[PDB]
Amino acid sequence: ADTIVAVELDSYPNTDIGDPSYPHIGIDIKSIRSKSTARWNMQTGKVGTAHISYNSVAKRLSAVVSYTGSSSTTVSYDVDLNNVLPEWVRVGLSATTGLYKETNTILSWSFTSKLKTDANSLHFSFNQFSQNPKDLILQSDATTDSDGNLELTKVSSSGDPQGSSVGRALFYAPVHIWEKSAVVASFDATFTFLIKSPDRDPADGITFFIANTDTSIPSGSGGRLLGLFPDAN
Amino acid sequence: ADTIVAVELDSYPNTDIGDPSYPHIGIDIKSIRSKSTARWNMQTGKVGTAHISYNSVAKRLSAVVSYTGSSSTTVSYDVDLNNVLPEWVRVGLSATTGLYKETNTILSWSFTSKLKTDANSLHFSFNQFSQNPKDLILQSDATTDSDGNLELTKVSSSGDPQGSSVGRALFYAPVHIWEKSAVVASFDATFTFLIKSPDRDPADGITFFIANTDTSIPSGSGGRLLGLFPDAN
Amino acid sequence: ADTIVAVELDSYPNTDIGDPSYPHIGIDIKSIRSKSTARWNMQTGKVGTAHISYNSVAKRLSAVVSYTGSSSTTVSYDVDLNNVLPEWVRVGLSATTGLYKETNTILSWSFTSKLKTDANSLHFSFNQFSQNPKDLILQSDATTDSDGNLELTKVSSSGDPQGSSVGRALFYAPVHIWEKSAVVASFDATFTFLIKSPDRDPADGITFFIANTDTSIPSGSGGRLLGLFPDAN
Amino acid sequence: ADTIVAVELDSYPNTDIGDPSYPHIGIDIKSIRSKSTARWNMQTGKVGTAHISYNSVAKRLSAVVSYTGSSSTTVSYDVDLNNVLPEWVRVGLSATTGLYKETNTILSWSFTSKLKTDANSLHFSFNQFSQNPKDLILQSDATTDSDGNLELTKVSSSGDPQGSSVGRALFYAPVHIWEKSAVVASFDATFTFLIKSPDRDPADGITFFIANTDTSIPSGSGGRLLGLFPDAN
Ligand SMILES: [Mn+2]
Ligand SMILES: [Mn+2]
Ligand SMILES: [Mn+2]
Ligand SMILES: [Mn+2]
Ligand SMILES: [Mn+2]
Ligand SMILES: [Mn+2]
Ligand SMILES: [Mn+2]
Ligand SMILES: [Mn+2]
Ligand SMILES: [Mn+2]
Ligand SMILES: [Mn+2]
Ligand SMILES: [Mn+2]
Ligand SMILES: [Mn+2]
Repeated sequence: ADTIVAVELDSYPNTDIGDPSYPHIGIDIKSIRSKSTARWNMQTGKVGTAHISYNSVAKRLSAVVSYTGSSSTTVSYDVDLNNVLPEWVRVGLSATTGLYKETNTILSWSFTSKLKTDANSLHFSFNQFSQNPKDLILQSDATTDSDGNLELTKVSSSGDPQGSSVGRALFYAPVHIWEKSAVVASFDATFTFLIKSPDRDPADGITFFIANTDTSIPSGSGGRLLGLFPDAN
Repeated sequence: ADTIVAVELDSYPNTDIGDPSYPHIGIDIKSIRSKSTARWNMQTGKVGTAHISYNSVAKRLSAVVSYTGSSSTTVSYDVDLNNVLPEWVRVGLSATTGLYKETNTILSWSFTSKLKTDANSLHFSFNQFSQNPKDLILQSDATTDSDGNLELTKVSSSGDPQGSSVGRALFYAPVHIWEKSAVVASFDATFTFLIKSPDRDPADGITFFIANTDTSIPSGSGGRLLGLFPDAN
Repeated sequence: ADTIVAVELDSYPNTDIGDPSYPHIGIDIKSIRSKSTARWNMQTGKVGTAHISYNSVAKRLSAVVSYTGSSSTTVSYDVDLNNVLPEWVRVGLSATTGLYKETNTILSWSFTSKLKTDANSLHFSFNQFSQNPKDLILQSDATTDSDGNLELTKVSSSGDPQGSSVGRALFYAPVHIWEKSAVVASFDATFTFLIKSPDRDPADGITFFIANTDTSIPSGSGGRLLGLFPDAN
Repeated sequence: ADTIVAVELDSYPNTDIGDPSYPHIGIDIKSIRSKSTARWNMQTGKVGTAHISYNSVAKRLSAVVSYTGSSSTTVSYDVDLNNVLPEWVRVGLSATTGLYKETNTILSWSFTSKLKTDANSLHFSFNQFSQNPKDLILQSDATTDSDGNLELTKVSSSGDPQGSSVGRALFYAPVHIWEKSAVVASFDATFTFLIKSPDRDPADGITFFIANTDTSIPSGSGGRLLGLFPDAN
C-alpha cells in the first residue's frame, strides 16, 4: 500500500468511520481516521482557499481554510513527518464523490519545499491549468477544463457534478523532503477551490496529500475514503 | 520600553538571572528570561548557522543552530505572536560582550515575511554586507568590516574582540507581520555567524529579534542582557 | 536635481514636448522625452497590468502593458543602467493629472532586485495596501483608500478624479542595484492599475521609476511631466 | 532530431567547425555553430559560475561566466525563443570530452521559469546533489559522486577525467515556457562548475540547454558537439 499524509476538506460526515457529525477539515497520517479535526463552515458555491505548512523543527503540520469576508477554519497536529514519510515523495490533490456529489474544482495550486544541510528547493505554482498539463500526473477522473481549472472529479458538460467519481493530480517531479543529518526541511502549499452542488448534503471532499512517489488510487478508495486509502483502518 | 521577541544564542551562563549553567539558545518573549532554552554545544571558532521560523496557524516559534558535520541545537515555544508583537515591526540582529568577550560576526542574513488576507510579502538577503549599508539601521557599536562581514560588537584592528560592547543591525523597511482578519502570516530568518574568542569562557551572545519599529538599545542593556532589555525582569 | 529612470504609461499626447500623437508607454532616461515609445491601446475603465524587467548582462530595459483578453503593448531600450543610476536607489510609482484628468489607482505592486558578486536581494509585493503604510514613502497627493488601493492622484469622495494633482509612492528601504565588479544585477517589477475618467481625453499618466534615494517631487513637475522632472529638457 | 537552445562553455577551439581559435562561451540555436561567441579566460582548476537569463519581452538571451576575484565573460544574442523552442521543454546540463579531456563537475544548479497570462512558475535549486537523484534524468555517463557533485562526464576513482565521455542531467518535470497570448515569459539559470585537467589543452566543454521534453543524447554527439547535436550543421 501507499504511505499517505494529508489535509482533508471532508464535506460529508461519515460518523460510522470516525468522522465528526459535521463538515470538517482534518490531518490524516496513514489513516482516513484523522488525527485531528476541526469544524468547517462549508461555503458551498464560494471560492475557498487552503494553506498547509510544516517544518522539521517545529514538527507541527497545520492547515487553514478560508473564504472572503468570513471566519477561517484551522487544524494542527504535532508530528515528526520524518517518522511517517519516506525521503522522496510526490505531492498532490485528490477528491471524490459517492452517493452524494459536489464539484471539486481547483483554480490554483502552489507548493514550496526546502531541504537544508545551501538549501535545496522546489517550487511550483499554477494560477491556471492547461489541458494535458505535462507537469502533472492526472489519476482517475481528474482532468483540466477549458477554463483552465482542474476538475478532480467528473463534471458533466453542463457543469453538473457526478457521483461515484475519484481523481488526483500529482506534480510530476518527485520531491526530496528529507535526508539524514539535514538541518531543517519545510514545505508549504496553497490551493483555491470551488465546491458546488445541487445536493442538500454534498460529498465527499478534497485533500492535499504527500505520499510515496509511485502512489496511485487504491482499489475501492472512493467516497468517504477520499481516494487516498484502500480501507478505513 | 520596547516590545521584544527574540531567539538568543546565549554563550555565557548567567545562572543568577535564570540562565542555565551552560551555553544555550533560547526564545525570549519580552524578557531576557527565556521561555524555553536548550543546550548549545558552542563551536567557538567555526561558522554556525541559525534558522528561525514561525507561522500564525501553528503558532510555534522555532530555531535551530548548527555547524558543518556536527549535531544541531533546537528550541521551540508555543505562542501566538499576535498577542505579543504590534502589527508593524522591524527585525534585526543584536549582540553584546561584558567582562568576558568574543567576536559576534554575521556573515549572511536573510529574512522572509508573508501576510495573507493575494499575500503581501517582504524578503531580503545579504550574502555579504557593504560598509555604510543604506538598507540597515546600525545601532551601538555594530559596523561592517572590509571583508563584507557585519561586526555587531567591537573588534580591534587586529581582529581581537573587545569587552563591554553592544550593537544591533535592523533592516530599514518596517514589516507588517499582521493585520485583523488576516488568514495566515509567517516569517522565516537565517543567518550565519562566527564567534571567536581568546577567553576560556566567551560572552555574551547573539540574537535575532523582532520589536516595535522604533526600537533602540535600552539604557544599560549590555552584557547578559544581549542589548535587548533595560533590566532582567 | 534627481537622477531618474522610468517606464511611463503616458495617457495624454503632448506633441509639443516630443510625445507621439497618441496614448503611449515609454522608457525615460533622465528626460521626459522618452528614448523609446510604443502605441498604447488604452483601456480606460479596465484593470491593466505592467511588467518591467532588466538585467546588467543583456542591458535591455523592457516593459509590457496588458489587459485581460486583449493584445499587449511593449517597449524596450538598450542601455547600461549602471551608467545612469547611482549604486543605491529607491523605486516607486508616480502619477499626475493636469487640465484633463483620470484616476491613477494602483491595485498591486511587486518588485525584485538581485545583486551578485551569494547574491544579495530585495523583494516586496503588495496585493493590497493599508492606509498609513509604514513601508512606503507617500509623496504629493498619493494616498491609500479604504479599499486597499493606492491612489497616486487625488480622487473625490465620490471617486471622481481631480485635475492638477500629483503623487508618488516609494518603497521605504533603499535598494543596492549595483556595485563595482558585481557579476550580474537585475530587477523586475509588476503593478496592476485602474485608470478611469469622465474626460474624452484623460491625462496624464502613471510611471514606475527608479531614482536617487532622496528623490522628491520636483518643483512644477505636474501634468505632462509625470511628477518626475522639473522641466521638459 | 531534437530542438536545442544552449549556452556553451566551449573549452576547446575546434576552428574547423566554426569555433574561434580560443576557449569561449557561446549561444547555440539549433546548431553547434554558435550565433554569438565571446573570449573565455578559462580558469582551469578554479570554481566558476554561469548565469543565464531571458525574457519574452526583451528577447535577448544572455549569459555570464565568472570566477572569484577575476573579470567575467559575457555573451548575448537577440532572438525570440518562442520561434525556436516548443511550448513544453526540459532544461538540463550537458558536457563532453574527446581526445583531450577535463573534469566537468557541477557543484550547484538553480533554475526559474515564469509564464504570465497570475503567473505560473517553476523553480528548483540544488546546492548539492544526492546519488540517484529522483528529480533528475541522468543521460550518458553523467552521475553524482559521493561528495554531492554532479559529474557530467566520467571521472576515475582517482578523480582523473576520462576522454571520449558524454553525459547530461535534465530536471525531471517538464517546463511550460510559453503559451499563446501569454503576456510575458522568462527563465533564469545559474550553475557553478569545476573543470580540472592534466591536459595542456582540455576539452570539450559544458552547456546549459533547453530542448524538446523527450530530448536525448544524439548518435555520435560526443566531443566538439557537446552532446547536443548529431552533426555540425
Ligand atoms: Mn529556492
Ligand atoms: Mn505559508
Ligand atoms: Mn442533511
Ligand atoms: Mn513574495
Ligand atoms: Mn525555513
Ligand atoms: Mn569556565
Ligand atoms: Mn532572495
Ligand atoms: Mn519578469
Ligand atoms: Mn480627443
Ligand atoms: Mn513562483
Ligand atoms: Mn538573473
Ligand atoms: Mn595548446
